[PDB]
Amino acid sequence: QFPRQCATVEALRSGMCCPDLSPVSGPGTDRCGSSSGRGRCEAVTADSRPHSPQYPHDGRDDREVWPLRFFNRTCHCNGNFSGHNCGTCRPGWRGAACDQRVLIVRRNLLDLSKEEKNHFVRALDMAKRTTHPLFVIATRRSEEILGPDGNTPQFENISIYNYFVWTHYYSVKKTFLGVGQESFGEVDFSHEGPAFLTWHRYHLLRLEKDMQEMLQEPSFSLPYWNFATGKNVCDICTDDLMGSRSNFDSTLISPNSVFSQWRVVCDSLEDYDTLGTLCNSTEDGPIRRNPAGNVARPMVQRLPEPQDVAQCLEVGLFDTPPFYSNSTNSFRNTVEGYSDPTGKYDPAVRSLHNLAHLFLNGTGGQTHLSPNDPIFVLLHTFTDAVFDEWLRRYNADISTFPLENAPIGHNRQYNMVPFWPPVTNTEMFVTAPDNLGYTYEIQWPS
Ligand SMILES: N[C@@H](Cc1ccc(O)cc1)C(=O)O
Ligand SMILES: [Zn+2]
Ligand SMILES: [Zn+2]
Ligand SMILES: [Zn+2]
Repeated sequence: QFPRQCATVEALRSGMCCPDLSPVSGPGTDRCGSSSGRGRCEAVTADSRPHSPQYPHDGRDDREVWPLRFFNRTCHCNGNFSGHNCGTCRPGWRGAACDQRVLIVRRNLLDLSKEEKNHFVRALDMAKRTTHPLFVIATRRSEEILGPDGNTPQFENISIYNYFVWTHYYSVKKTFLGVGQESFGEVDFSHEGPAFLTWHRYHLLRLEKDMQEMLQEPSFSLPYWNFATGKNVCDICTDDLMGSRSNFDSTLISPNSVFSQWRVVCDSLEDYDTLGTLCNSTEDGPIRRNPAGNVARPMVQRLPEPQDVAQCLEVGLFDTPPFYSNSTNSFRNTVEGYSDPTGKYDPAVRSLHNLAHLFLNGTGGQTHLSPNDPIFVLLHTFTDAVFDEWLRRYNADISTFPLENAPIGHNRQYNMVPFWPPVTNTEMFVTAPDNLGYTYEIQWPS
């Protein structure tokens, strides 16, 4: 979503989100940091190629051809500068001139020290409470974007972690057709499609950078959760980590974990699809979690098994047609978890990433809401680690990633929704240690 600078009336009608960085001579003088060498305001590149027929309603949704329904001018930064301003560096780079290489290691959460574990938890909690310095979030769609009196832009501040929750939600939201109409649900800009891995890759990358600056610890790194242990229990659901089960309510978090204080955003789906609003920054109920607790669906009461991971890393093609949740022999669908680990589709199966989510039987198992459970972060860094080792192993072969006729949002050169500045699936489809400034301290079953 957009920087405060662009959540204006002036920017929203220029269609230009190109804020100043060091406005030496006054407003408009140093857009994208062109006083220094750092970048320029420029036309926006966005994918025009067609998408799967599954989504009929082109013309209705503001996530189509993202981000062109809100802005047609963006900053493009030079070299290894990056950021809405070109005010910072590309991932893996720091310094005033973005020429000092940095490499951070995402470790297994259970291998961290007592003080590392505790630093992580309170960082999360701090990110849940601290206002995001950059981004605000839209409470209404583009029609009512400038509010009732056409001169009050409908954006709210929001905490760092809730932004993480909100962007995921905005990408899964249903298409509003009109009051009295039934909203459209066969659309997911981040799941059931080849953008699933790269969307969630950047998602994590933006939370990590935000926490790096909130803590001002450039080396801060997001640990991972090896959820592929075949276990009957959540081995990170302890009070020093992500919170044990409440003894007063089997679906709540132990009051001795700070996460029992957290209150969720984006739970009022009935309001969003009825009135046409969007998730705002007003928190509601608490997190709901009950590992293994879904007695109604026994498939989901046990986590994936270590081989499940070893089998999916042998699926050689990244994705296969129709590039959807029912593709066979697609690595992206296998580790997403709509096929079994060998690649074989079945509408009943749930493996790997999906089954980790379902196992929680709670807030973490509902797509519009699962980031509210901070196990999400650990759940997707591990999903990303598997992605990263597939990229190492098959030499980042993006040939199977379709350029056309993926479900809308999942074409290879689609700008991933709603990240800003616009960033494509291709930009994330690279091995992370050499290109994105991070690596995984991890070993793989064989
Ligand atoms: N909804 C998925 C699982 C899932 C849940 C929440 C998510 O955020 C993502 C995936 C399923 O049908 O198995
Ligand atoms: Zn350019
Ligand atoms: Zn997701
Ligand atoms: Zn997920």
